[PDB]
Amino acid sequence: EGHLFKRASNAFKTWSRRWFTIQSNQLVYQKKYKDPVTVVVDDLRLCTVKLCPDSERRFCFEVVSTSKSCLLQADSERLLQLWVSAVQSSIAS
Amino acid sequence: SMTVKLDFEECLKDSPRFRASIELVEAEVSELETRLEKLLKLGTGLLESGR
Amino acid sequence: QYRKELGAQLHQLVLNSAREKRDMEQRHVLLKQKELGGEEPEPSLREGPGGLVM
Repeated sequence: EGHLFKRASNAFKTWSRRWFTIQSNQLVYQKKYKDPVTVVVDDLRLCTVKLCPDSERRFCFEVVSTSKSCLLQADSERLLQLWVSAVQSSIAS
Repeated sequence: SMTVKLDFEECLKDSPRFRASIELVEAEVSELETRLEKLLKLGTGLLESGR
Repeated sequence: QYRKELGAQLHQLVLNSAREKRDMEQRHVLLKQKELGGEEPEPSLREGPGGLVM
């Protein structure tokens, strides 16, 4: 569970920081403290994980699943590899 | 012109980024059809010229 | 060589678009299911009180 940056659903697609949880082969995001969560990808066993070497954006990954995709961006090269490996173990569940 | 892959956040809050993207995708659709339909009469004309 | 390399790429693109649009149809589905909301959306202030953009 931890902080990540993502892109908004506004017409400019502006970047924004939210707190994300990986649990029970699912990825959810928290929308306020002490309030119900929203699902980001329905399942992780049906995801692939993009390490994005040709992107302009720095420390970013992309998680692409059958019903839903999400671009995300972390604060360090450590955190990229640790969020990419957590999804990658999750994809093997 | 507008940004690619227009996602649902902007759509449902009636943003000006949405408001301008919808302005510009319709104007792109009028240019596109006209150029396709020109490319269509010109590819018609090409076969007629070949034949 | 270009006819092949454009072609191999277009068939990965179509399978990639199929999947991206599958993923987009299911998320499209989801918003309408239970979380779309009926209240007016809120004007978003930025650039503090001295630019105060709203």
